[PDB]
Amino acid sequence: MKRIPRKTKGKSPATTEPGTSNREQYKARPGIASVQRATESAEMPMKNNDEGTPDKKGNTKGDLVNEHSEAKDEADEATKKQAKDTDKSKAQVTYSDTGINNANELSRSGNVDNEGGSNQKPMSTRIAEATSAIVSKHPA
Amino acid sequence: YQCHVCSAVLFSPLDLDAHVASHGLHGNDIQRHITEFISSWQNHPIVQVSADVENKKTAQLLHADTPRLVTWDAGLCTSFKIVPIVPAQVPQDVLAYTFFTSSYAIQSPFPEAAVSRIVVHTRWASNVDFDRDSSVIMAPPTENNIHLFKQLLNTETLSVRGANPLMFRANVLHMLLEFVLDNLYLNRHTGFSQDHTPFTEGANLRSLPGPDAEKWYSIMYPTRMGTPNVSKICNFVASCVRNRVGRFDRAQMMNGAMSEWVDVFETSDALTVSIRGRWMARLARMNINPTEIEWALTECAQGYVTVTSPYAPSVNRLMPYRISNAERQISQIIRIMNIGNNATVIQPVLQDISVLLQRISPLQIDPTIISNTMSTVSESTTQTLSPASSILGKLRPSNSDFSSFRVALAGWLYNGVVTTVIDDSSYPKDGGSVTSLENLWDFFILALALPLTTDPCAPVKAFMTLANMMVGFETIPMDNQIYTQSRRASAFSTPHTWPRCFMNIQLISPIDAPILRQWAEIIHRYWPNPSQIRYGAPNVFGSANLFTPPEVLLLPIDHQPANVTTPTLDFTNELTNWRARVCELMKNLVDNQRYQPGWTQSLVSSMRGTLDKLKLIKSMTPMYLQQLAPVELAVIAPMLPFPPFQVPYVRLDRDRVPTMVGVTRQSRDTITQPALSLSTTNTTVGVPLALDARAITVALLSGKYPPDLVTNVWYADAIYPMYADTEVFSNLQRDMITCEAVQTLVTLVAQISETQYPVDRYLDWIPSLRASAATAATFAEWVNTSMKTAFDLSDMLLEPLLSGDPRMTQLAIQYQQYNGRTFNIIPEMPGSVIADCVQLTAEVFNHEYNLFGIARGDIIIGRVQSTHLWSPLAPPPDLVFDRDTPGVHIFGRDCRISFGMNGAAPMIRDETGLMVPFEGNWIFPLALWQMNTRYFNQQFDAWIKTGELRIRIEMGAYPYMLHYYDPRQYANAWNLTSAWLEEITPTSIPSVPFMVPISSDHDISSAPAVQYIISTEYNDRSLFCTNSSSPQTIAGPDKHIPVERYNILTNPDAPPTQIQLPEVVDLYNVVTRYAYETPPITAVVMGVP
Amino acid sequence: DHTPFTEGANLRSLPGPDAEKWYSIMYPTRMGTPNVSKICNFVASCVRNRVGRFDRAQMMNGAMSEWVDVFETSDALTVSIRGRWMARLARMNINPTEI
Repeated sequence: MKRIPRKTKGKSPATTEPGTSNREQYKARPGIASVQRATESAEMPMKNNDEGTPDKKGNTKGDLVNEHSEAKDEADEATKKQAKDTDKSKAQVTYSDTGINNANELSRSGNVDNEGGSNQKPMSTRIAEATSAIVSKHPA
Repeated sequence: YQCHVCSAVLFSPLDLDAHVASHGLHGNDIQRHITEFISSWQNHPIVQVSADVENKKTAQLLHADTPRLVTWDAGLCTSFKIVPIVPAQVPQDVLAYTFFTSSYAIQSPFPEAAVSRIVVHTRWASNVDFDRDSSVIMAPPTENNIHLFKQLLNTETLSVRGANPLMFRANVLHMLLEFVLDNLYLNRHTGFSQDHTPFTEGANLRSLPGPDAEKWYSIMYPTRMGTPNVSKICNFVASCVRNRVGRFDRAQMMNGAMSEWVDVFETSDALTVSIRGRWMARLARMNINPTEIEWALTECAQGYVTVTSPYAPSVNRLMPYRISNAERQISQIIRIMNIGNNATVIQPVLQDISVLLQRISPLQIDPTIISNTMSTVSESTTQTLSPASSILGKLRPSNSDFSSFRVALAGWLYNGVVTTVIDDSSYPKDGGSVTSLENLWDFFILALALPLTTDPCAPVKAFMTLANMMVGFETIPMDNQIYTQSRRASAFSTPHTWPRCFMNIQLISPIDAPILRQWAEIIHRYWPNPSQIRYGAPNVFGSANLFTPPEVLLLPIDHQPANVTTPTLDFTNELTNWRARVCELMKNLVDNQRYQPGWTQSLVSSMRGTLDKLKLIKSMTPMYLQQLAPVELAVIAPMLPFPPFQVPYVRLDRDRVPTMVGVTRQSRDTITQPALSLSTTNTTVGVPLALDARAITVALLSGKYPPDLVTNVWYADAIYPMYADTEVFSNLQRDMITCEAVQTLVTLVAQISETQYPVDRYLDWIPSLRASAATAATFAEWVNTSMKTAFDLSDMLLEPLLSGDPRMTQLAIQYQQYNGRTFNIIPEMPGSVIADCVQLTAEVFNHEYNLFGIARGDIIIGRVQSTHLWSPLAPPPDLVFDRDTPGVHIFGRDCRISFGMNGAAPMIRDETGLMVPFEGNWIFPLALWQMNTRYFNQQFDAWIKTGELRIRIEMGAYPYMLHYYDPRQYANAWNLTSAWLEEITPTSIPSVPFMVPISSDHDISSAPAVQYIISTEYNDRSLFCTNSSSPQTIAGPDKHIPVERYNILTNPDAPPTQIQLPEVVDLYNVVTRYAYETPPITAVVMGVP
Repeated sequence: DHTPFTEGANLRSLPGPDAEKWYSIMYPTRMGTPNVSKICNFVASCVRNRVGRFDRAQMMNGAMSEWVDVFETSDALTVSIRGRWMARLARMNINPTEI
C-alpha cells in the first residue's frame, strides 16, 4: 500500500558493448538551457481572477471602486509590469494611454453584487439587518 | 548499463529494471516521472515531474494544475454501515467451535444488540491511496445530525442549532454531490487466500491489506459463520445459498501468477458499485495507445523531426487523454470569460510568447546594416539639414529594444481578445505637414510599419495620415459636412469612420489630388493579403478553434514554402514590394519641390539618394516573415497553455470587418434579460494594445541570418527541449474536468430555481425557496469549491461563471460583422457522467431517504396516553387525519386569534372565514407557526398539553432524532415536545424528537406512556433488525433481517449481476477489481536529414 | 428574504446606521397577523405579492442595474414631483457622440 499527500487543504561475460562511449563534442544551437528558460515562462498558466465573485459566506470579493476606474488601474499596472520585465524605465509596449478612446470599457470588480445592487453594505450584513427587524421575544 | 529500448544510459540494474517498466517490460523506480524524452543526436535526456515535489534535481517542471483522475481503493466498495443502538446480552447454548484441542470464537456478521440501524458513512471501510476528502458522515439517529443540513446559506440564523426549512433542497443537493464525489475511485485488485472452514470449504476469500486481514472475514462474508444457535441471524444465514461467496470469475490474461482482473462476491452497496462502474467506463473511453501519440507529435512537429515511442503488447496500459472538440471549445470559452478586460491577466502571456519567439528564431536584428548603408557622419554640422542625418536621428539604430516586433508577431495568435495598434505618439506631431523634412520620415516609418498590426482599420489610418499632411496643398472632397480633411489620422479606429472618398477611388480628382490618388491606388492594390496555414494534430488533440475550421491557423500575411536561397530583392514578396512602392511614392512626392517651399537648397538629390538606399536595403526580415515565422508559430501554437483564439482577417472589405465579441449563458429558445458580457464594452474588438512604429521599422530593415544556417539542424535543436517540456496532456485532462463541472453546475442549479432547462426533477417534495441571483451564486460557490477540492485543483474553475446570474442554461460565443451579420457558435454539449450519477443518486434518495436521516411527510402533535407499543414512526391509521377528513379545520396565512371575554372560549379564524375554538383537529403549514412562534406558543400550550387539541403540521420533509426508552417505566414526552416548540424560529427549526419503545425478547409488564408527536406515514426504513441475537421478539416493534436486500443470496433463481435499483439497494453483490499500469509518456526524437 | 413572511421577495437595503428599523416601516404587509387588532385586520385584507422589487433593467452582466421599480412606503405627491423633475433632466440629456 502507498499514499500520496495532497497539495491543497481539504474539508478537515563482458558487458561493455562497443557503442556506449561518450564524445560530447556537440554544442546545441540554440542552447538547450536558453530555450528551457524561455519555455519555462510560457508554461505557467494564466493568473486567477477571483474579483467580483462571492465567497463562502456570500459576500463578493474585491475592492469598492468604479468598474471603469478599475479597468484603467489594471491597465496601468500592466504597463508598469511590462516595463519591469524589459528592464527599462519606460515600457515600449503600453496597454494604457493608447490612441483608442476606450472610455466605455468595464472590468469586473467587487463594487457590485449579483443582483445589480451596490456592495456599500455586505450581503450577509443586509440579510441579518432584515431578518432581525422581525423577530419577537418572550412576553413581559 | 544500457537500455536498448530507448538508447538511454543508466548505472544500476535496479534502475534498469525501473526504466524498462516505462517500456512495458516489467521487472525481470521514480514514479515521479511524468514524461521521459531522449534525443538521437546527443546525450541529454529530459524528464518532467510535478511542480510540488521538493527535489527538482536535474529535472524539469510541470506547472499545469492537473487533476487527479486515477485513484485506487483496496477497501470495501460500500457506504452504508450497520450500527448497534441499544446493546444487549443474552445467554447462548453454543459458545465456540471446537477442533482437536483448540477452539475458536464465533464472530457474527451483524451487531448483536436489541436494535440496529443503517447509517450512511462514505468510505467508512475504504483503504485509499489519495483522499478526495469530501466524505459524508452521518451519526446514529439517537444523536443530533442537524449540522449536516445547515452548511449552506444558513449564515445569519437566529439559532445555532436548527436549520432553515427554505434551504433543505440546496443542502441536500450539496450533500448528494459530495456523496458522488467521495466515491470516485478504482477498485484495486488485491491478494486472496484459500479457505477450508467447513461452512465455506474451497472458497477463495479476498484478503485486505494491513495486519490481521481475517478480522474482516466476518464482515465481508456472512455465510462464513455457521448456524450454531437459534436466532434471527442464524435463520438468515440458514436462508442463504453456500456457493455464492468469495472469488467468482477471473481474467484469462495474467502476469506472473497474478490474475489481471477478478470478480468477487463481497459485502458492498449497489449504489457505489454502479457509480464506480460508470466512472470506469468514462475513464476507459479516454484511453490512448502510444502509436497515435507518435502520429500526433510527428504531425505536430511540421515535418522537422520524427518521434518514436516503442512499446510491448498489453491491454491494461491506461493512458487517458482523448477528449472531444466540444469540451475543448467549452474550456476555451471559460478561459476567454476569465479575462474580463483585465490587462494584467493578458500581459504575461504575450510577453512570454514574444520572448520565446525571440529565443527560438534564427533572425538577428542588427542596425549596423542601416548605419553602413547610410555611411554618413557629417561632423561639426551645427545646421545639418541633411536627410541622412535626420533619418538616422529618427531610427536611432544603435538602440536594441525590439519587444514591439516580437509582440506584434505574437498578437496574431490572439486576434480575438487583444488588438495591436500604433501608439498615437508615433504619428506626426500636430498632424504634421509635407513641408517638413522631419514629418516625412515619421510618415515613412509609420506607413512601413502599419501592415504588421492586427488593427482592422490600418489602411484607413495609413491613407488619412498622408491626407492630413497634405492639407492646404492638395484637397479632396469630404462626404460628411462635419469631418474635414484635417481630422486626425489616429482617430479612424472603427469601420464606421471609413470615408467614402477613400472607398471609391474615382471621387479623387487626379488634377486636384495626384499624390493622394496614387497613394490610394497603392493601398488598394499592394496591401498584403491574408492567408492560412495548417497546424496541430486534430485527429488526436482535437482543436480549440471556435470561429475557424479546427485544423487551420489564420495569418494577416501570405506565406510561402521555406527556401534559404531566396534572392533578397525579390519583389514577388509582398513586404518587399510594399517597401518599394512606399519609397517610390515618396520619391514622386519630392522631385519637383511642389510641396516644400521655403527650402533654401535643392535637397532633391540627397532625398532621392536616401530613398533609393532605403528601397534597396538588403535586409532579410521580409524573407523570414514570409517563410520561417509561420512555421515557428504553427509549431508553438498547440503547445501553448492558452490556445489561439482568432477572428477572420479581411484586408479591405468593410462590411465584413468584425466589431464585437460576446458570450451568452442562455439557450436560444428563451426571452430573458439582456446581459452582455464585459468583452463587448471594448471600443475595438479586443483589449487595445499600443506598439512603437520605430522598433518595428528597424526590425524590418535590419534583419539577417547566421552565415552558416542549416534549417534542419537549427529547428531540430529548437524543437527538442520545447516538446520535451510539453504540458498538453494535463491541459486535456483539465479541459475534460472543466466541461464536466459546467454541466454539473447547470444541472444542479436548475433544480432550485425556475430555469427552462429541460431536466427531470425528483427533489420537489423537499421544501425550498425560489433562488434569486445571490442565493444561486452562493450555492454555485459551494459547488465549485467542492469540485476543486475533490480533484485537488488550485487554479481557476468556474469562477468567471459566478460574475452575475448563475441561473444559466448553455454556453455560447458569437461575434458581429460591421454589416450586422453575426456568427453564433454553440458547442455540441456531450454527456456528463457526474451529473448522471448525481441524478441516479437522487432517484435512490427518493426511496431510501430514511437512511440519510430525513423523514418524509408530516407530523401530528397531540396528547396520546396508552400502554400499546406501536412505534411512532409507523402509527396506527386511526390516529392520523388528512385534509380530506370530516370535521377538520384548515388554516391559511390569515389566522387571526381573538380572546373571548366573560368566560367565552377564545376563538381562531378558519381558512373559510368561520371562527372556531381551540379544540378538534387542525392543519397548519409550518410557515404559519414560524410567523408567530412566540404568540402561538403562548396561546396553545395549555390546550395541547391538557385539552383535546391536535394539530397536523405540513412540513414535506424534516430531520428526525430518536429517544429510546424502557416501556417498563412511566414515561412522559411533554418536555421534549415543549422544548421543540420553543425553539421554532422564523429562520430555524430543530430536529423533530421522537420516542420509541425498546423491543424485548421476553415477556414484560407495561406502564403508561404519554407521547405527543407521531409521524403521518411509515418512516422506519432505517431499522435493520431487532433482538437479533434471540429466537424472536415478544413485545415492542418487530423487524427481521431485510431479506430483499440480500437478494442474490436469498433468491436461488436471481442472476448474479441483477440489481434492484432505484427503489432498493443491495448490501451484497458482485464487484470487479482491476490492477492497471500507468506508464509515463515515453518518446525518442529523431532528426530529419 | 430568508423568512416565510414573504414569498422570497427582494428587500431594499437602506444605508446609514440603525437601518433595521426601516424594514418594519417600508413594508407594512410583511408583519405577521396573530392578533385581531385594527392594524392586523388592515394588513390581513391586503394583497401579498406587491412588496419589494417589482422589475429591473439589467443590461450588462456584472454591473449595476440601470433602474428598478419597487413597492415601498412613500407619498404620491413627492413621487410625482420627483417624477416630472426627472423628465426635465431627461429632456436636457445629451450623449458623447453629439458632444
